[PDB]
Amino acid sequence: MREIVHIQGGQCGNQIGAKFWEVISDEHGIDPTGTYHGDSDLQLERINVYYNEATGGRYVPRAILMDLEPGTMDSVRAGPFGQLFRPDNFVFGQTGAGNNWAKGHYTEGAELIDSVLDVVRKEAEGCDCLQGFQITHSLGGGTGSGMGTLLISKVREEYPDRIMETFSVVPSPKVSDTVVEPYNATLSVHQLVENADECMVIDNEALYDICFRTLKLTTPTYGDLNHLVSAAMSGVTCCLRFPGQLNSDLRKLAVNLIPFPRLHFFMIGFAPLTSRGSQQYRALTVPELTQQMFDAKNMMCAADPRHGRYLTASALFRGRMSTKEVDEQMLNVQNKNSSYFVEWIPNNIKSSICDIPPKGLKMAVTFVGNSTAIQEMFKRVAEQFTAMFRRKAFLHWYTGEGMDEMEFTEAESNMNDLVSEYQQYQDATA
Amino acid sequence: MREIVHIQGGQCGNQIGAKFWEVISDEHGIDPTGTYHGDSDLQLERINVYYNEATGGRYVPRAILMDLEPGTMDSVRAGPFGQLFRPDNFVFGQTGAGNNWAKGHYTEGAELIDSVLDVVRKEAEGCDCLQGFQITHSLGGGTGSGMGTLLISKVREEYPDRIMETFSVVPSPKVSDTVVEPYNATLSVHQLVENADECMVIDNEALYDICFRTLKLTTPTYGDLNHLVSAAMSGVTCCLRFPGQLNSDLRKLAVNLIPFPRLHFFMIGFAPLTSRGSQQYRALTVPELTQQMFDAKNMMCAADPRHGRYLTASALFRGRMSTKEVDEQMLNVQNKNSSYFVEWIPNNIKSSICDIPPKGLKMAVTFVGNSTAIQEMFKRVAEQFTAMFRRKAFLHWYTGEGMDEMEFTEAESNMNDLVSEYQQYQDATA
Amino acid sequence: PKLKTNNNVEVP
Amino acid sequence: MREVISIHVGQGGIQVGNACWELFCLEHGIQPDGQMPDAFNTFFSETGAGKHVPRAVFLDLEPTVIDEVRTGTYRQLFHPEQLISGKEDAANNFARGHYTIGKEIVDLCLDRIRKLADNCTGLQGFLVFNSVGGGTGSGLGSLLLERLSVDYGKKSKLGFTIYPSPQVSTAVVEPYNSILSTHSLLEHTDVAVMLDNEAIYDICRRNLDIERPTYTNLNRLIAQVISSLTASLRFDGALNVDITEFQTNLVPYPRIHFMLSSYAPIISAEKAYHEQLSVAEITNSAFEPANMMAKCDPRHGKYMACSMMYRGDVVPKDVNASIATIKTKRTIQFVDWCPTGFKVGINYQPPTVVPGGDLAKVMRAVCMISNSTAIAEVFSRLDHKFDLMYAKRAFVHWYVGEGMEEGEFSEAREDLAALEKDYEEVGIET
Amino acid sequence: KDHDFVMSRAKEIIEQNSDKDKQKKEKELQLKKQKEEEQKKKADDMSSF
Ligand SMILES: Nc1nc2c(ncn2[C@@H]2O[C@H](COP(=O)(O)OP(=O)(O)OP(=O)(O)O)[C@@H](O)[C@H]2O)c(=O)[nH]1
Ligand SMILES: Nc1nc2c(ncn2[C@@H]2O[C@H](COP(=O)(O)OP(=O)(O)O)[C@@H](O)[C@H]2O)c(=O)[nH]1
Ligand SMILES: Nc1nc2c(ncn2[C@@H]2O[C@H](COP(=O)(O)OP(=O)(O)O)[C@@H](O)[C@H]2O)c(=O)[nH]1
Ligand SMILES: [Mg+2]
Repeated sequence: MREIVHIQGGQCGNQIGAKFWEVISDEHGIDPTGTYHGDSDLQLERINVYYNEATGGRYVPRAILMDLEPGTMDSVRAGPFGQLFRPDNFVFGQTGAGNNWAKGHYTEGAELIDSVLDVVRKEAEGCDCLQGFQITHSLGGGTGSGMGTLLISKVREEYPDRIMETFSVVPSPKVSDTVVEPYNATLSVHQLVENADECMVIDNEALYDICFRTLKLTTPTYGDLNHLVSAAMSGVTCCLRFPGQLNSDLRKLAVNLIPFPRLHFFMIGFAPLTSRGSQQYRALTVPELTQQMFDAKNMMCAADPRHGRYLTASALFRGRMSTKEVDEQMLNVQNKNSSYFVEWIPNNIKSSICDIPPKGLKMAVTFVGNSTAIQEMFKRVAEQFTAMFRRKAFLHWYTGEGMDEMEFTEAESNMNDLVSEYQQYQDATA
Repeated sequence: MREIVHIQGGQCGNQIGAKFWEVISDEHGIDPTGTYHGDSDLQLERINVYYNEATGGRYVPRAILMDLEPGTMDSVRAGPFGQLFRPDNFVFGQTGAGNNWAKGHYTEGAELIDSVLDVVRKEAEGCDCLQGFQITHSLGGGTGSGMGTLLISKVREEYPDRIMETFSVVPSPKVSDTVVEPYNATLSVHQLVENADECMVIDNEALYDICFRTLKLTTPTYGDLNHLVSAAMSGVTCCLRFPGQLNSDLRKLAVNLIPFPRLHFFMIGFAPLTSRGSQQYRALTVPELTQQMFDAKNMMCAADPRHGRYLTASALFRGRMSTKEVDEQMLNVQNKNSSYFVEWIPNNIKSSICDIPPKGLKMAVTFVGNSTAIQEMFKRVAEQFTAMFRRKAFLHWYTGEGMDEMEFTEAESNMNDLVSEYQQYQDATA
Repeated sequence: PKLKTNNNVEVP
Repeated sequence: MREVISIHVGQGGIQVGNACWELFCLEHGIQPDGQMPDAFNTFFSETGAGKHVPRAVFLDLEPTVIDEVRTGTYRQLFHPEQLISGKEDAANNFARGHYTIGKEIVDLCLDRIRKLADNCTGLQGFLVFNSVGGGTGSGLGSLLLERLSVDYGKKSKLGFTIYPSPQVSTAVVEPYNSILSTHSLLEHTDVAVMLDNEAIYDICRRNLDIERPTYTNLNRLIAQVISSLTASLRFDGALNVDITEFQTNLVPYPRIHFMLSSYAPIISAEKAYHEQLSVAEITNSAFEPANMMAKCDPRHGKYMACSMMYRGDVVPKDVNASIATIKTKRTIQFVDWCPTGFKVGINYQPPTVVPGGDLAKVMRAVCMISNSTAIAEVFSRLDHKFDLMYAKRAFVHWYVGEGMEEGEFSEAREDLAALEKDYEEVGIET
Repeated sequence: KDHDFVMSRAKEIIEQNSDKDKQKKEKELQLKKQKEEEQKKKADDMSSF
């Protein structure tokens, strides 16, 4: 019951899913052949959340994979746990977008999306009670940031009451791999605010910083960043698949973390994270988890959370632990940092406890906090956008496929209005 | 009791029968030597439906094979299960028709048909209680589309109360193998509506599409198309040869699927169909069967069923299953698609259950639906006919054998009237 | 569903 | 011939119901299977031969807790179809569980209530348990109370609500639904008992010497209080008290029925037997402000009436000799218009111990239910918390979009202001 | 302070571009669209008729 379907688009989203599904399968004891080989009874009670049942007793994820080029899905199939995905759900084009947002949203993405919407509708109509959808995509690419966001609007138009999740990677100015990143980032943020019920920003720069400083491993690769993102993704829905002292589905988090409908851009972090050589030194206790959870360097975004004030915060503890300690520590982390918490909403931290810890760990915490410090990312994105747009650089590529500069002006104005009205509440006082 | 005889004409019909009889013999455990070697008692109880009994304990089909050239029947005899056919039933001419409808219906087909009608009369007068006849022929050929349709009228004139089936392959404009296809298609459709109690259209283009997309086999051949058509043919009369929860002979389907006597052109489809590599992934359940049964690509015709509204529908489930699930799923497939079902006739889906599944499969479904979307085939056939006829192209071949243009004009007018009055009920409202 | 306008008025 | 029905709604309600139902089964000698290996009739019913069925119903929209109940050791005890469960959680939204999803479930609960009530012949009243700071709990409790108040009328209903702590909180939006639920049960419930978690945490820490308590330890103390309250109905005693004999002794006026409880002694077996546990010292400990079961200071207000229950081998003369000492003390002062304010009950059955629990076995215990003027502080602080966020209309869109009107928040505020004015008006001397 | 000035100015700039574009585009678009629609309808109806 109350299950969700997985939809991913683009190369970055496909690579994120290729590790997210591996993590989920390892958590539920599903072999790469789709056969259950788990140890505990609880591993099968709520498997309908992510997995479907077919004849022969094997399980198949309800994931939908889409891209405008076939290479990435032809590569993910040969990887581990690549056989679980149903071949029918693979939809792809023969041309690609070339990191051009217009091509992936107006000319090419519009004709292809009917086939993927057909299978999306097939998956949603069938399921017992829908909880919602979760979306993984990147804002630094053309086909992803175009087709995914248009699909968001199409899904929202047909299921207005369901919940919608988006895990979005925004292009940081530090590690830049594409010159046309500001254009399709700014165009995508315009559409994303209007339809997504929840959005979670993730930055490659913050992932590299975490890998270099906390884990202290010499050579980070995309596999480590994907593993961290996958652990963070799994931590959110853990209590929906396992029993606990205070169950809290996604809708309950939506109620408690979004004060106003347009303020739904969160930054997350996962604890504990320790190096291989120091994993024996540390002792896992609730104070040790909560001190690392609110650490500024532990956030999955380069945004500095002590440059603003938290509107609200959430924590999803895992493992068996006493609730009194959790509540007193949450109170203590809020009394010692009163300057960084907005004062006109008292008791702005939500807590939840799940009795099933991750495989290999005795305690774990997932942190989701809505803070005013996120304005800095939109500020720098808009700064680069307006630095590049004033000369009409690279504009002809977009304008040759039916798009105009008016949609750029409206997007810039709406993004600046969002930036302004997000900080409006930072200076608000009672 | 209530048995039927088999009559086939032309090369296409002979090739269809050469696989239909193989499928029937394999279902009833009859060796290619006519000796029973089956396992179950039920395999022999109702064998009188299709097979006759002769001395020595062997069985012989009551099939009649006719063609205007001897090559195809001289070739089908050397194939597997070719010895079952009685040599006396083979009737053929020495000239052929050359894909000319006039030659196969006026000059050559008229003189030969007396001999085949003699054996047809011998077969029908003898049998215990006649149920009816089933006819397999192609509308793209001359001798078939002429002699078969004239034989339809001759049989109808002598047995007005019996039921008549016709499985007709109409020439699609996509895969065209004969230039004079529109003429003998249009001439044949004129006569076919007046006499056939049931008609089932089959298209080679739809068979290729199914083989390429659902089964995903690399190199389709006529053997695969024949096998699919044979499975669909066998599925219709299964409950007449085996016990079941709700037996339903052909006459019961005739009552429930034909609202008005001139609307008897159905399109069919068979489920399940899965690729070799995915036959282990899937689990056979009633929802899985019914979702594939109403799939648009699964129809044996290129006609798109979501371009019109179903007047009525029928399903013939096979295997042992609960009736409550079947009824609730039929209700669900009709509540979620109310836009594609005509509203002035409520509860327009018929269901039947047979406890004997096909050999090798645990569940199977045969779908027969009367829909308004079939108008598109007659529209394109008439379009090609009127494009070719306005210049009197290839007309001299037909007019040199006693035929005139008046019979072409009447045929075109009657076909257009059929097209119009078939869609008349699509816009009808209560 | 109702939309909140910038003046806190809920309009259907 | 005396019966009572207990209603459990929400996660906290179900988790405290489990806690009370181990204790009752243990106290009446009934095994977890429901089989005994005439006092049971108050809580149970005889099935004719063998097992006993509790007179309780479990409600929740989120299925996890009920599924945990239906698989534990107590799966055989409860009737299978009185554990009403939903599919979608209210997610801390009060408007959801009062207007959207609770209405479709409330009819089944009312049918179950009728089916349980027709069995009872001497129905004393109803008990209800619900954690106030949640969507489904508060909303469904409000709706059930409103339906019962008109279906049955004058039957007495008792509410063991758990209000949020002064500063410790798990959610961020719980003041809104707490205020709304207080509005709803102010005019609909005959008795409401305060149960916030912080006071009980302090009790456990100070007396039980547990530094890491969980919810089970809290629920066991609540279960002991319930057992002490209802002991007089099912055991012989020198001075009996019935449920209907409360509004005549503790409720001076129809509006004022919120009171706070205390229990004594609370002590572990490691140091319990070193001291004599006389009646005087336990009745002194029960009146200590630090042993209040709700985090309120009785020194800040007057007393109105005290109803306090004893059980064990206590003698009435020792009780009178201790009531005199309390009347003597200068730190405890009663209201002017109440010369005597004590109602005393004495029972013979000593409290029962649960194996593996915290409390030890003792021969004397005291449970007090005291109505005092100091309770207005919790209302004032909840009102202050509510006003801070209602000034900017935060989180209101999550409630307006679930069918609730804009003005519904204001009238709850007006009723709280009226209640606070009434509490001030009553406490002034003449 | 300059950030704010630029954002306001950019917003203004957006408005300026939009205004010029909008007026020219609107006039041209309306005339052309009307003509095209009429012609297609026109010829198709006559031949069909
Ligand atoms: N004393 C006590 N309080 C609890 C317990 N569990 C939850 N609570 C309280 O209940 C409040 C929230 O309501 P819950 O009972 O957890 O959830 P709910 O009532 O089912 O409402 P939903 O969130 O919609 O499911 C929290 O603030 C807790 O203080 C418990 O086991 N014991
Ligand atoms: N975490 C992670 N990020 C990736 C990976 N591959 C690419 N990216 C990011 O994705 C961005 C490029 O996106 P792109 O591949 O063009 O998306 P597309 O246009 O939808 O295919 C780069 O800035 C990378 O930082 C990966 O394997 N893991
Ligand atoms: N399914 C199937 N169709 C066939 C086969 N052979 C021919 N056809 C179809 O029959 C049509 C030609 O019919 P034709 O042989 O001229 O019929 P005839 O004039 O009665 O002999 C072609 O368009 C083919 O698509 C076969 O073996 N299987
Ligand atoms: Mg709950």
